[PDB]
Amino acid sequence: SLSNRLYYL
Amino acid sequence: GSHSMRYFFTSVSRPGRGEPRFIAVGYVDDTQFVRFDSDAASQRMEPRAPWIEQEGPEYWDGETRKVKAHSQTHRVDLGTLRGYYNQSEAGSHTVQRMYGCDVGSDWRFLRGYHQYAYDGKDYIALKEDLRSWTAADMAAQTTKHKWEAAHVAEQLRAYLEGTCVEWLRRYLENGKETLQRTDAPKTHMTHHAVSDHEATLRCWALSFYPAEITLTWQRDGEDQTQDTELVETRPAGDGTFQKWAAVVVPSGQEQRYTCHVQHEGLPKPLTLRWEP
Amino acid sequence: KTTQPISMDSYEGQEVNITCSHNHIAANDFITWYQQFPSQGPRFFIQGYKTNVSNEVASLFIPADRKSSTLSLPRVSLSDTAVYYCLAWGGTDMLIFGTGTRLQVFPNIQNPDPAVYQLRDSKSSDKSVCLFTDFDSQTNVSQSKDSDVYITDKCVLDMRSMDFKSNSAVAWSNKSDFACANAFN
Amino acid sequence: AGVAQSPRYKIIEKRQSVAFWCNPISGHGTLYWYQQILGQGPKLLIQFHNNGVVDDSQLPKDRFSAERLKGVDSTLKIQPAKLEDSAVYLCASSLDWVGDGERQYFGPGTRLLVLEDLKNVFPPEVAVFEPSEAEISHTQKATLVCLATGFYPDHVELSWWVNGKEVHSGVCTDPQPLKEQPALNDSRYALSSRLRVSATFWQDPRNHFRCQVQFYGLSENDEWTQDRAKPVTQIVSAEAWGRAD
Amino acid sequence: MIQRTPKIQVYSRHPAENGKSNFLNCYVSGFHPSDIEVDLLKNGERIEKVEHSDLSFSKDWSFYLLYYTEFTPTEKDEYACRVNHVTLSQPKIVKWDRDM
Repeated sequence: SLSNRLYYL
Repeated sequence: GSHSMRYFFTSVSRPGRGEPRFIAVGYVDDTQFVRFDSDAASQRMEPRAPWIEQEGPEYWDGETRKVKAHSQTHRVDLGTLRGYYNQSEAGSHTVQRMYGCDVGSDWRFLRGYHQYAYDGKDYIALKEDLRSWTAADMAAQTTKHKWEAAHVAEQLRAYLEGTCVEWLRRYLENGKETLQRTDAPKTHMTHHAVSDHEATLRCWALSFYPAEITLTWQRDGEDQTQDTELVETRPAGDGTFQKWAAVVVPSGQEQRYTCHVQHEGLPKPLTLRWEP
Repeated sequence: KTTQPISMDSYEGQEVNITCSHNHIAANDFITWYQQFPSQGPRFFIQGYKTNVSNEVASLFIPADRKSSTLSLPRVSLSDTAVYYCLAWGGTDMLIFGTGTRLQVFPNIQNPDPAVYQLRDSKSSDKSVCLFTDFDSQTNVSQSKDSDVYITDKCVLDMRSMDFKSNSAVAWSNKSDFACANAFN
Repeated sequence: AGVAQSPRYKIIEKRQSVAFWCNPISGHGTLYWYQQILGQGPKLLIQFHNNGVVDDSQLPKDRFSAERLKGVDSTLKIQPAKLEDSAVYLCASSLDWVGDGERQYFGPGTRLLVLEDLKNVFPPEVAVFEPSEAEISHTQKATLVCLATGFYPDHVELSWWVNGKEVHSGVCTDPQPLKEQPALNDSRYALSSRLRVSATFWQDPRNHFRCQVQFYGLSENDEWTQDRAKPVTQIVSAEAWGRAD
Repeated sequence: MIQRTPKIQVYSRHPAENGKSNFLNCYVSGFHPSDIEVDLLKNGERIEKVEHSDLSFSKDWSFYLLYYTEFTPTEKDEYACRVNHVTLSQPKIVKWDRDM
């Protein structure tokens, strides 16, 4: 499964 | 023995066509199982392997949700970097993300990965201990300072050591009759004479999975490295792989060379020698 | 999945402890509690990670293995009566609210003066109502789905001005044989 | 700052259209529509970021649909509605839907009741009962009582008014209504309330007490074939004046 | 901004036998950026029915793609693979050689 955490650079 | 799961994200700006192209794929070991393509009709995560199809619709929903979030974070990222590298909005740029995890035969955590690239160079990546970041340049120093304050390392870590691993184990069991198979290479050697002088011996390995193999030539049982050609391991189309190794040889000295083949499906390694 | 009691009762002034059960919590998931009052939307109440947390409204006790969690209202008001949802999620994940735990905070009657009174319609004297009021919180008011006897459940009124609270139930019937001084029996 | 929604209550006949509205917190770029069936918690219907649908996997596309074409106000819409769509429709906004985990800000809901037929809709009947001299001498307090009756549905809001101003101190309305006929299935309801004031205050003949019940009912484009009065939205009150003795 | 040039292999999935159905492959690899034109040829003419894998990449960030079609090899038909890219000033054609 993909991760649930996504952060912009 | 060893196993991995890896997701790979590519997003490329199409200035003028606006909406950037975004493609995500997911692998277990060397077998692809999911994909998402911003240009496709479905606008959902699609299956690319029989075993993952058995997963219920809560799954597909949840992955489609997550991947859209990925697509979004990247569309933004594209612009952010454009400004960080003080570049203009007329060029097409590329952002790439990769993450995943690895386990031993025990199926326990070995290593994890999270890494970014912009236009074919490193940007930022998480060190092996998953506690700190490597900033490739000055620009990505800015992303580092941010993700430090925002305790990103701690969280991504927990995913990679924890979640990531469990899903692999599951995928492995569910796809046991494919992912956990060891397809030993079918091996032959060929002889083609370039002149009355030299001749080429070509050592073949076909229909093998996984793709990790080694082919080496040994002259009189000593590693012969020199008059040698070795093609990149290549996919066969049906989920197996292909490789070959070559040596050009003084004619009459053909039986002085032996091809050595190491692959996980073979009990013992193989030794092959030209038979006329 | 979180799992939590459907309902919980309590008296004002006590400490209240609701238990959330989240054994299959993901390793990056946070524990988060919304509070919903009647006819309002849910509002964010308290959030915790892996270490115990307390704001100015509650306390979240989070064990090390995070298989369960415990919300701790320190000293409840009647105003804290509401549904308490417990979520274990993170980042891009949907909220999955579930059933919640309906907390009920009963009052603590300091000077009970239980009595029944009769009130007359401000129009047709014929119509009249019975008011059982000033009773303690241990006094429980039975319903009545038998004939045209209608009895409301207790409802607390606060005259903050004079720091006085009062439990009260109302009964009424159109029958002529309707009596006042018994009707809550 | 709160999320806003319109309307608060809506009564609709089976197979008809209805539409809820929401205005998110200014700037919050992700908006949500949830459905709260009575006695459950909210479940997500659809999720927007700016003007685009991030999640709609669980939305019943046969009848539900939504819009956020300028990325700010949104409009959820059922058509044609079914009985089971009777729920509170909640709306929420977030700054973004990515990161550690974003706190959601909710609006106060739209209560939707879908009926088989609109013939069972009835406005409230309101009486106010005056204090008992028994209470007055025993306590030097004075408790008015208000009763709403024969109202269907519970789309109603009862307020107390002393001398033109609404009051909340000394008031307590039943948290629930009472089925006038618990047996029956589409029974009309009743509801009580109490306003308690000092004796000296209730003894002033200058003081006006009013109990006010607003009922959300039918409108223009609903049909009324019944010979009874069309049960339209209306405010129905009852009053009582202070009495020296 | 780093460009890399496609590496091109052109081969069959199964040992080639004349008059027997097989798959002609063309694996392009190690390229950057992703924009690539690929066309399998039969006697110097585009083959229509050509599918291709999903864009992935390697540890160095370079892209790899497999293009494949169904075909029946003969003893007179020549297949090739024509790929274009920004790093190539002209299309690079690579004949299919069944011993390779």
